[PDB]
Amino acid sequence: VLTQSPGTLSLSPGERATLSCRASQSVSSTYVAWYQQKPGQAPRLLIYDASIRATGVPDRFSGGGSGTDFTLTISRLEPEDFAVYYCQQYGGSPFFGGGTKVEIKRTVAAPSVFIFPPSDEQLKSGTASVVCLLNNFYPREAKVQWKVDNALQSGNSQESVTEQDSKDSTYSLSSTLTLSKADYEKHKVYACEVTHQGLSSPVTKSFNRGEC
Amino acid sequence: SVLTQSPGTLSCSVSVAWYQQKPGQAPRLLIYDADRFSGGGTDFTLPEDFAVYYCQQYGGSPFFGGTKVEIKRTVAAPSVFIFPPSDEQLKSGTASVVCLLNNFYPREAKVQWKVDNALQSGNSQESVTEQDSKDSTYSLSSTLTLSKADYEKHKVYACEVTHQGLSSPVTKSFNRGEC
Amino acid sequence: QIQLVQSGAEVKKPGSSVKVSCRASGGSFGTYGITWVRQAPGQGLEWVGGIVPLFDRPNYAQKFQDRVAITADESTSTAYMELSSLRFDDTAVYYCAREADIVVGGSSYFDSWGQGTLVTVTKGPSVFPLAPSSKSTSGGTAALGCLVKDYFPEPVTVSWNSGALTSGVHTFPAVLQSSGLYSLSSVVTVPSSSLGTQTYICNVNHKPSNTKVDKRVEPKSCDKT
Amino acid sequence: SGAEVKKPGSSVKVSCRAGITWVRQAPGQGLEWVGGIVPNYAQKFQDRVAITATAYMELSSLRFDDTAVYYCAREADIVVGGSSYFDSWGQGTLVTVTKGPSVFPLAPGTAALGCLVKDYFPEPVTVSWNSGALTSGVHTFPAVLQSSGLYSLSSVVTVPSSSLGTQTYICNVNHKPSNTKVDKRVEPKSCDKT
Amino acid sequence: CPERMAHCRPIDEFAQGWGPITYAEGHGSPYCWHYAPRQCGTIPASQVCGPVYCFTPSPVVNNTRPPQGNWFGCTWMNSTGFTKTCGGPPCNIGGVGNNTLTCPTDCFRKHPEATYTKCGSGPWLTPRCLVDYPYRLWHYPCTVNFTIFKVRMYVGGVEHRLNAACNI
Repeated sequence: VLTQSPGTLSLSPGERATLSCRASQSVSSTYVAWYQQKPGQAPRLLIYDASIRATGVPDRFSGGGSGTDFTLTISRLEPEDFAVYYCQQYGGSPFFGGGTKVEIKRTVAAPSVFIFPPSDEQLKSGTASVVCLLNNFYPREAKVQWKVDNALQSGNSQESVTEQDSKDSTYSLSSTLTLSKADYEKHKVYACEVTHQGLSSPVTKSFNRGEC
Repeated sequence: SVLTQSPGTLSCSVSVAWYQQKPGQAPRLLIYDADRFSGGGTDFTLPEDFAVYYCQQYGGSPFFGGTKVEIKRTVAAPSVFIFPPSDEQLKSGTASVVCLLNNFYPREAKVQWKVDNALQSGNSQESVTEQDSKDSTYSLSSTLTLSKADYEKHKVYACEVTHQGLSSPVTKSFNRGEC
Repeated sequence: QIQLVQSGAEVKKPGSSVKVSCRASGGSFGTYGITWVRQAPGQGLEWVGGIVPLFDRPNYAQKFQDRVAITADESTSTAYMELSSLRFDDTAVYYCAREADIVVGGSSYFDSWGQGTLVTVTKGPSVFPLAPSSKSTSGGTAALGCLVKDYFPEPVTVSWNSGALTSGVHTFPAVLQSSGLYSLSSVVTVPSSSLGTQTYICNVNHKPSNTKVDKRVEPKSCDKT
Repeated sequence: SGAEVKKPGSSVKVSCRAGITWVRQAPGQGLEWVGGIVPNYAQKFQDRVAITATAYMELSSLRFDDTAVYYCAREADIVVGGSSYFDSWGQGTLVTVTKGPSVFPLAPGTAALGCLVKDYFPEPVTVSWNSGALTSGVHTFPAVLQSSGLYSLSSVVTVPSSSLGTQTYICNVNHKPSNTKVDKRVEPKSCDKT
Repeated sequence: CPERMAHCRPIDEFAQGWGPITYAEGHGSPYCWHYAPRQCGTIPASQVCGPVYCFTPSPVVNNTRPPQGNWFGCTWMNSTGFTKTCGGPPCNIGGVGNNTLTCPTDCFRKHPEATYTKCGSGPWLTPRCLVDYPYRLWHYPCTVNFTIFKVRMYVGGVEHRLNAACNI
């Protein structure tokens, strides 16, 4: 009769999460109560009637709903919010709901950016290379925009990433752009911008002045 | 069209030679123009044998072609141990008879829990050891349950074994049900 | 709001009864209902029953009727819950709770819970001696072991000589039976002059049921020398 | 042996001391026919290879697919314009058509340095730093192929050497097939701004 | 209160339900809950005095059960200080005993199957509870000390939130 849509859920501190309990058929006359179970302790009451908060709980946990789809919004998450939240309707048809899981074990790493124009031994052999390196990023989702001479220079720009660190998924990205020596001249202001979950301000790593 | 790369007994214009390369050594001349390596032939056919056999044709259109096969020829034959029911089992009822097989190499064997002349199969649950950590020598345990009333008035059970190393069937039949 | 929820029958046997208790220290017993809610090891909370010890008419969930009896004793300030016809699924922890407002035929929201008590339903293994039936035993290494059966919780261990003869010990995986009770038959091939004797004790220790047994398995008949 | 080390577009000369037939084969692949001379060149092994005879094979216009073991073998029966069955073979000159690793200096508190190795056809490559040191902070991105077909392996290190390069920071690159180890010095430059 | 609660009867009247429970109307003819009302249809609206509030149970100013409309029943004061009662058939429990209880309200212990909607007539929820209303004291002066509480009754599917006075 009552079920929770989100199933499993995982987030990181400072996030907004929503849990939805479905009142299948009857409007039920606005009766709801939400619980929070820690990994071993007894459940505690958070809301009753879906609109009135309990005593001792912060305002962070909110309630709302009218007719169906009563909600429990968890804004500004904290490390101490790992718990399998439970839903029940009381009144004339008391029956608990499903248990949505929650995981608070999450962390992020911000890449550090820079560039390597090897020279003083490459110009003689041709095929000058530009290597952009990103260090210590947690998620494996990295894209590099090569705004060489402004705009972009997509195409001959390969990417590589480390396998694993054995402690965290803090890999690094090496983006290599190979350009012939002749084409190198008449061009300036090379750079490598990064799209990634770095949660950082404008990142524009640009080097210029050429090989020499 | 391309003749074939069959082996994946090896089979390789009406128009041949067969070679053998070890993991590091040089190919050696085994068969030319098509005694263990007895080849012959269109559609030519060809522990110290692991190698990558190679086939080629020479003459007016000499060109090379494209196995990794070897021979094992080593197995383990099962040994039969029969566990009757406990003297306390009859008192508690629901007697069990267990067949046990030891040291067989290929994970393949069938056991027919015969009662007198009836091939009972309703209750016969089989389990096997995971792995021996040195070879695929698994040991079988086939349990057959039967009620005490069904125990009485019957005798001469049997747990036959059929396995790759057949070596002719062996019948270690548990007889004299009253003992 | 001080619940002294009694640890009742921690270990039981299938088909038997359990008589758990809850106590409400302080306040005025006879004005707020006591509600019993259970939860399996990992699962969701399931309503079980409740009582209001002023209107003597305990309520039970539709699926817990004719099988649960909830009583309260005003004199001693104690609410007992008698659950009958135990099944292997009943393994769970049965909390205690207070009903915020009295209800007649309905329920309410639990304000202050109590300590969770474990009530494990288990059936300890029934060892049985597997004889060294030899009749001209094969080779010179007879086959011995200990049969186990009729234990629902999975974990189980088999030892030998309180730890010895680790060379030749097979312990097959557990295979379900028709009734839902596991089984096992750990065998050994020990050449103790091709017989038993010495001291062969298969110290099976099924931890969940708290039962460690030592059965001496030797030639169990006039024959089998 | 012949030329264990070569470079793209160059040539190799292999000496075989006793019709001699040269038969190549990649590291893991099937045998292929190069050519034979009696004291004939395959369809794809003509206009790029010269056979002369001792017997020597002069392969020119090296390519990254050329890595193979150019065995030496003879033919049981003399054949004019064709081939035969190779009876007795010769030791494999591991003519590892490999552009031995070509290190370069990647110039820069904590700073990140490195050396970019390119044109390394055979995969095996090992990078070391200061003859073994700074084990915490040594990345060696495994490899990637290029348009030509030569792997590009680049390592990068970070070391806060008191905001100045004092120790001899040298990336030790080792490449067994090429039989050459280059430890090029890396340090802040007077030019080559990054 | 004089000679009303002094020796009416114990609240734990003996005898239980020997078996199935059916309906009965003994025409019994209320200081204490040990009483039996009678089903009265059309009445002469001449001698009735004061309020005629009747118990749905939710008090409202030929009674019938909520499943069949109307109300369970009610009581009134009329004439020279005479109390009259009426309602559905006085619920009776099949059993034996010298003083078998003809349950006029809910009675669980003496009979497991007795729910108010099926076994109650007047304003007595439980042997020691009453549905409070302005004239409750005017009608039952022996129940001054009872303490008030708030309760929820589910009759059929309808929920009634009402205050009830019970001894404690």
